[PDB]
Amino acid sequence: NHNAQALNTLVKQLSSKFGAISSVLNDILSRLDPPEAEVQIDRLITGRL
Amino acid sequence: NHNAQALNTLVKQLSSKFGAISSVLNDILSRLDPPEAEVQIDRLITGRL
Amino acid sequence: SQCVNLITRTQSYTNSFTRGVYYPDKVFRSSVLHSTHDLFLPFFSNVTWFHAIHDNPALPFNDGVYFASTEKSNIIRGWIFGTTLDSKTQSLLIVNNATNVVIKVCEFQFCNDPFLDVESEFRVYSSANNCTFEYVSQPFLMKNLREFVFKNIDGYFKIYSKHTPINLERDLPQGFSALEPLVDLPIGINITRFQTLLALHRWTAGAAAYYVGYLQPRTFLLKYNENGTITDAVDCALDPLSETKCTLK
Amino acid sequence: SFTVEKGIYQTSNFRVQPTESIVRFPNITNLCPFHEVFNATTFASVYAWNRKRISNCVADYSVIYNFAPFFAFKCYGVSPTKLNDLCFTNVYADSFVIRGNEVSQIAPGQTGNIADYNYKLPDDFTGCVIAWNSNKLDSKPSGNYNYLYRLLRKSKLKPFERDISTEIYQAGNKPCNGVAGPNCYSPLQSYGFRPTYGVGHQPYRVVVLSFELLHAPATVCGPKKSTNLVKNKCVNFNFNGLTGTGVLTESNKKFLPFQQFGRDIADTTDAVRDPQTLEILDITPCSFGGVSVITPGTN
Amino acid sequence: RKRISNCVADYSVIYNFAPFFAFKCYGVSPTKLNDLCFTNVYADSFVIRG
Ligand SMILES: *[C@@H]1O[C@H](CO)[C@@H](O)[C@H](O)[C@H]1NC(C)=O
Ligand SMILES: *[C@@H]1O[C@H](CO)[C@@H](O)[C@H](O)[C@H]1NC(C)=O
Ligand SMILES: *[C@@H]1O[C@H](CO)[C@@H](O)[C@H](O)[C@H]1NC(C)=O
Ligand SMILES: *[C@@H]1O[C@H](CO)[C@@H](O)[C@H](O)[C@H]1NC(C)=O
Ligand SMILES: *[C@@H]1O[C@H](CO)[C@@H](O)[C@H](O)[C@H]1NC(C)=O
Ligand SMILES: *[C@@H]1O[C@H](CO)[C@@H](O)[C@H](O)[C@H]1NC(C)=O
Ligand SMILES: *[C@@H]1O[C@H](CO)[C@@H](O)[C@H](O)[C@H]1NC(C)=O
Repeated sequence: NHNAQALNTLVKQLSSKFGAISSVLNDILSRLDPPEAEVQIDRLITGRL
Repeated sequence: NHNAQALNTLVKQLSSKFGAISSVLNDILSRLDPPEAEVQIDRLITGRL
Repeated sequence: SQCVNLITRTQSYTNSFTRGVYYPDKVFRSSVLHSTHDLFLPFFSNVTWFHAIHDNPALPFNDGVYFASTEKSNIIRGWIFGTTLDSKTQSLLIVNNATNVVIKVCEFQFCNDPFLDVESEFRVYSSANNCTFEYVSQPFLMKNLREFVFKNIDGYFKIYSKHTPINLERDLPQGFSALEPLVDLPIGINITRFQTLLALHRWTAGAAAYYVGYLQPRTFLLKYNENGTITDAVDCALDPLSETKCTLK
Repeated sequence: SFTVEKGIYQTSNFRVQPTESIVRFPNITNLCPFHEVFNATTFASVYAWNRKRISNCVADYSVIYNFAPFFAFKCYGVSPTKLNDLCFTNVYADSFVIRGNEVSQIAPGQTGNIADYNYKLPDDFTGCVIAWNSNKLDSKPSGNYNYLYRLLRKSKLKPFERDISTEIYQAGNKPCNGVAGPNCYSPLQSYGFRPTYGVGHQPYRVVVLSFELLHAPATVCGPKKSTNLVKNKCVNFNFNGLTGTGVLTESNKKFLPFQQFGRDIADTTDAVRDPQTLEILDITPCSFGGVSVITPGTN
Repeated sequence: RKRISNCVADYSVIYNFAPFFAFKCYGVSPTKLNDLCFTNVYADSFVIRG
């Protein structure tokens, strides 16, 4: 059960925003300036790390 | 070997940019506004920590 | 005078082994293993052997070009790069002789088979009218094999060159020989095809042979010895063993 | 705490402080011709933009404010106030004339007619952009027609790419055959400039300055005096804008003629080439160490 | 307040109607407006001081 719960929590953690405008990379890429979308991707990368 | 590899990895980690414009503090200090260079030093400090 | 057609060409294929390695930057390193991602010539691939004897020498340029010449009579000199080889677009006119090299970017009206009278260029282009880019420097070409690498990135044309003595061999040798940069220019034009120039005295029968290859974006692992030179390289996209070696560094 | 028990404690580290400062710059005596780039009383069209190369001169950017009546700089990789200290390899100056509302299109990662058909900037651009109004010089009561821009191109332009070919653009399957009939158009249109238009439709002169980082021997930078060279001492050094502190010693490394710097495992400069005398030097950090204090109890 | 719906939006022509300098957008970028597809558009207009 410990392993199952840990894996489930790790999967569930992917839906967080971490202070960005969205939790989906495609929306950020399609809605923002390429030189500006980097500061949004950085937060997601740091949170997932 | 474990200790040797850990120390080597710790030394090698100093060449990362962590999203900044450079991995050298002197270049950032000599190329940027003093009130603006702080946001670049912060990323390096956080990564090394 | 006017354009004339007098050159014929034949083709063959051969292997490249491990050739076409150049220094990626002007930084000194020693006793290290470095990883680079750039346009390189893949190991163990087709390279085309062209034999010109006296024709559509407008070969594609693609990302980059690797040129190899093993002759001695100095029959080879200069190159042309462009997109349509007409007067409606600008093109390169690299020309070499025993004293100087002249690089010109204009809207030349190239002939089907350009060459040199030998020392006039009326056989190359009819005329050039409106242009800006001109450059003059020391000539590039100085039992020996000459290797050249031409590429362009972000409007910058970069050339690498190397000379190496070779013994009596009918194919490319085995080993490693790094290339050093010589020229970087702000070209800022569109390049799709390229050609080759020859100097013919008067005419007289002529023969030449060269090797042509194409570059691709690849990741390489280079080994710098204690002495500043590159002595070994590993291509990380050749076979699973090389991928494992690159992963393990 | 005000009381210490018996034991040994690690307190701090000792280091050796520098003695003086060293500056080494190459022989440059000419002045960069920034004057001729501005006040040229003739600016090319956006679709055919001029490009001037600046090298082997001393650059004084502070005088640039005296040539054009612009408001402020717009730099990306550097700061306007720090331009007098850095030393580059080559400088490139581009100049053209555009409309008022298109000035925002001259920036990395931009999209628009001018961005993809006339002038494109790389996503890693390092330079400055200076734009200023020129309504008193490029406007006529009847309407100026000497400035043109390209409308339709088959593909998007690459960074720092120029297009001059004038043809008949085809929009259908039938060939144009060099006539401007249906589904065949001209590729260039002229701006309509009048002095009675709004601020967003008035002509604007734009100059872009592009710099090159230190990869080759430097040629362009400001008037900084060069001092003598000292060795075997803990000193501050400044080699072509590369600043640091340490001890400089003679080097036994065999640099290739096209190499100028030496790096180590941790990506730090450890070998340098003097700009004036082509000599190789090694840099070593000054002496340092750790200090421990041994004491019994304070009672 | 005007409601805009059931039409093809070409924002690039907006620069030809008013002599403004530049856009000021918050949730999106001005250059990416030609790719996104919304549900409703609302336009408000008034006059204020500088
Ligand atoms: C090279 O190309 C030829 C024809 O394009 C092909 O038959 C051959 O398999 C390729 N590879 C080698 C090693 O010859
Ligand atoms: C080589 O070409 C240059 C370029 O025109 C010319 O000035 C020079 O005289 C040529 N060399 C000889 C030996 O003619
Ligand atoms: C160059 O191109 C321009 C524009 O197409 C044309 O007017 C001119 O005649 C051409 N030749 C020269 C020498 O300027
Ligand atoms: C460059 O020339 C080729 C050759 O026709 C063309 O297909 C391409 O669209 C041009 N532009 C770019 C950016 O490649
Ligand atoms: C290193 O270079 C020096 C330069 O003369 C040479 O004497 C020496 O043999 C070289 N050593 C190796 C291992 O290449
Ligand atoms: C240079 O620009 C200044 C602007 O104040 C102008 O007065 C001067 O005439 C210009 N010099 C020329 C056009 O030679
Ligand atoms: C630069 O000038 C100094 C002083 O005149 C001279 O000693 C030095 O040789 C010069 N540098 C070069 C590379 O000629």
